[PDB]
Amino acid sequence: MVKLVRFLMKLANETVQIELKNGTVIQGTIAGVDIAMNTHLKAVKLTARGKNPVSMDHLSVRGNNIRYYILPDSLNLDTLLVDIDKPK
Amino acid sequence: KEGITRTSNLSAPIIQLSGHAGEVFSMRFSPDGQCIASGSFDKTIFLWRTYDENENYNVIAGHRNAVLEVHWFTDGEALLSCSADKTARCWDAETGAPIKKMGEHTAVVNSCCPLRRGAKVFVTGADDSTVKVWDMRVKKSVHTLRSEFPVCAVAFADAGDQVYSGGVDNAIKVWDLRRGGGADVEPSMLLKGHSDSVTGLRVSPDGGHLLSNAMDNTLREWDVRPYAPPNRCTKVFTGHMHNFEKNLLRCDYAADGSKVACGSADRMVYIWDTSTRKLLYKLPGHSGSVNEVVFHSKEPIVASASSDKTIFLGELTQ
Amino acid sequence: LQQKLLEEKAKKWAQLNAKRYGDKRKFGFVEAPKEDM
Amino acid sequence: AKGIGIPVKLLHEAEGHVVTVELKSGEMYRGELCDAEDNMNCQLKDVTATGRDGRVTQLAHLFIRGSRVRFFIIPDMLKNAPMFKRIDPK
Amino acid sequence: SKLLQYINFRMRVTLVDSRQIVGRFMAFDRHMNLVLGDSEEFRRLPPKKGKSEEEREERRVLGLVLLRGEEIVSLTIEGPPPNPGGPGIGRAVGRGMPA
RNA sequence: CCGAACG
RNA sequence: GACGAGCUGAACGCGAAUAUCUCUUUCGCCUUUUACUAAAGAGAUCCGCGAGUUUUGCUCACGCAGUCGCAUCUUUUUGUGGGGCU
Ligand SMILES: [Mg+2]
Ligand SMILES: [Mg+2]
Repeated sequence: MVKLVRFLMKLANETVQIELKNGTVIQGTIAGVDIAMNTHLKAVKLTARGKNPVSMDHLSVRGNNIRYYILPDSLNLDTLLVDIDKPK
Repeated sequence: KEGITRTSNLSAPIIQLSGHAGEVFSMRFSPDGQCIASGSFDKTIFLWRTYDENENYNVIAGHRNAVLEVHWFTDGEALLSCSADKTARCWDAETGAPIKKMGEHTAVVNSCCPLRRGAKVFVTGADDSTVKVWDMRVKKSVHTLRSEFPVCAVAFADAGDQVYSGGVDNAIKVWDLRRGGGADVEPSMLLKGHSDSVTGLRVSPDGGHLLSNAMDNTLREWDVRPYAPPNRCTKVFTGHMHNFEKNLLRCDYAADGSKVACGSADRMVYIWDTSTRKLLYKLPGHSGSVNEVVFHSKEPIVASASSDKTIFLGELTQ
Repeated sequence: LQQKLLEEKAKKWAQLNAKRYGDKRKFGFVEAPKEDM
Repeated sequence: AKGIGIPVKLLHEAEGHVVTVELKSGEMYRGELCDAEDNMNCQLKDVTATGRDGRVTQLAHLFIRGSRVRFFIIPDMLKNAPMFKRIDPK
Repeated sequence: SKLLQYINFRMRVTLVDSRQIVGRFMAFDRHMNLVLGDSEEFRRLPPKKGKSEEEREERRVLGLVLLRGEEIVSLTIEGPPPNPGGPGIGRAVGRGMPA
C-alpha cells in the first residue's frame, strides 16, 4: 500500500485539474479515485491539445495516462496526510 | 319503467360498497373521479373503481389501527392515510406499496389535509393539541404548532400559506405557517360561534369559504377572506346530528359549491343547498353514523361512508 | 372553557379516543387462549 | 475462474470463431482464434494481415502478444454470452 | 466501481494515438478492459481549411469490440442507453326507509 | 376357518 | 449492504404410519336381515401432518455493529520518449 494513491482516493468531491500524458487539460470534480489511480470526475471541462474546450457532465480517466493532478489551493493537506500510515 | 333521467354512468343510481370489516371513517374520490379510497376502522384502505364493476381492486394494509382520514394527492396516484396508530402514511395507489410513513405524533392522528396547489405538503392535527405541517421530500416535519386541546379537524387553505384547525376548545383557529418558524406561535384568526367541538373542515372550491361541522349539531360557514366583516360567520345549517359516538363527522362541498354534504350520527346523508341554506337531500339507508360524505369530482354523484362497514355510492335527481 | 371546563372536556375526549382505539379494542385483536385450571 | 473478469472469458468463449485483432501499431488481423491467455496472448489461424499501408497478406497461423494488442472485434453472435444476458436488466 | 452505473450506457473512448471509439457498454474488467457493443471508429483526419472539423472525421464501423486498458486514456458518456383484487363487492341496493 | 342379534 | 420459542387463527398441500365406512359388482358363509368373508372397481371419512405473517401470550434479545454512497522488473495501473515526409 503506497502513500500516495492512499492520499488520492480521498480526493472525493474535489474540484481539481489534471494534466494528461499527451498534453490534454481537464478541470472537473473528483467523484472517485481508485487503487489503480483511475479517476471518475464530475462537473468537468476537457480541452484537448490545441483544441477548444468541451464540457462534460461526467468523465472517466485512466490512472496510467494521468500526467499529474492540480489540487486546490484551499487544501488542508495535513488533514488528509494523517492516517496514510494507518493500515485498515 | 320509471325512467327518471339517469345522471351518471353507474349501473344503478344507488350503489352500496361492501367488503370492509370495520367502521368506515373517511373516504375520498380520485381527482379524476374514477377511484375510491375508503379507510376503515379495520386499519385498511379499499381502492374501488367508480364505474363498470365497482371493483375493490386493491386492499392496502400497513396501519396497525383504524385509518381515520384519507385524502388523495393532487395527481391521484399517491395517497395520504392518517390513523389512530399515531402514524400517517404515503402510499402509491397503482402499486400497493407504502412510500413514506411518518409517525411523529404522540397520539391519534385524527385529521389531515394535503395541499392542493404547490408542493407535496399536508397538514395533520392529532390528539396532542399540535397541528403539524409535513413536506413530502424531507423526513423531518417542516412545521409544528401547539394548541392546548386535542386537534380534531385540520385543513390546508386553497392558496397554501395558512392552516385551519378546529377542536374541543370551542373555537376554530387559522394559523400562518410562514409567519411562524418558531415553536410557540400564537393564532392568527379565532372563528367563534360553534358552541362545542368542531369535527370536520372543508376548504371551498374557490378558497374563500371554510365549512365546519360541529357536535354543536350545526354546520357553520365562515369566510376566510383577509378582508371580512368583524364576524366572519356567514351561514348556519341545521338538520344533522351528533351523539355520544363523537365520531369524526366531516364536511364536503359539491365540486361546484352548490351543495354541502354532511355526515351525521342519525345515519342520514345530509345535502343542503348552500344558497337557501336548506335541505336538498336527506338520504336514508345507512345503519351506522355517517362519518364522511364525498361529492364526485365531475358529476353530481354523492358517495357516503358510515360506521356500518359500507359505503353508499349514488347520484342525485331533481 | 377557560380551563374551568375545557380541562375535563379535553381530558374526556382524550380518554375516549384512547379507549376507542385501544389494543384490547382494535380490530385484529384475538383474546388469549384459555389457561389451565 | 475466481479473480478473473468477464471480458477475458468472453475472449475464451470466442474460441473456434473468426475474429479481428487491432494492435497498437494499427494493422488488422482476421483469423480463427485457437485459444488465448490470461495475458491476452492469442493464437489465430487462417490469418488475413491488413498492414498500415493497406497491405493484404496471407499468414497460416498467428500468435499475438496481448499487451501488443489494442482491441478485438468479435461476432455479436457471441455477444449473447451468459454474462451479457445475466447482467442485463430484463 | 461507479462504471457499474455505466453498463448499457452509450460511451465514447479516446485512444493514446487519439483515435475515437463510440459504442455501448457491456462488461468491464479490472484492467480497464471494456466491452463495446455497436462500436465505430471515428479517426480525426487533419483539418483542411474551408471545412468543418465536425463533418469529415473518418467513421469506420467496427462492430462488437473489446478494449484493453493499457491504451485506454479517457472515457465519456455519449448518450442515454438506446432503446390484487381485494375482498370488496359492490351490489345494487335501494336505500331502506323508516316510517 | 373360528360369533352375536332377530325372526 | 442485517435477528424466535409456544397457541389459535392462515389459505394453500399428502417422508411413514392406517383404520373405518358407503356405493356398483362378483365370490363365500347361507333360511331371512343385520353382522361377516375375499376379489374387482368407484367413492368418503377418521386420526394426524409442512411452509409461508397473524399476531395473542416471551419468560429472550440487541445497533461506531459483523458489511457502508488485487497496492513498484520481460504479460497488464508506473506506457518509449523526440522529429518529420503526403
Ligand atoms: Mg320376515
Ligand atoms: Mg313373526
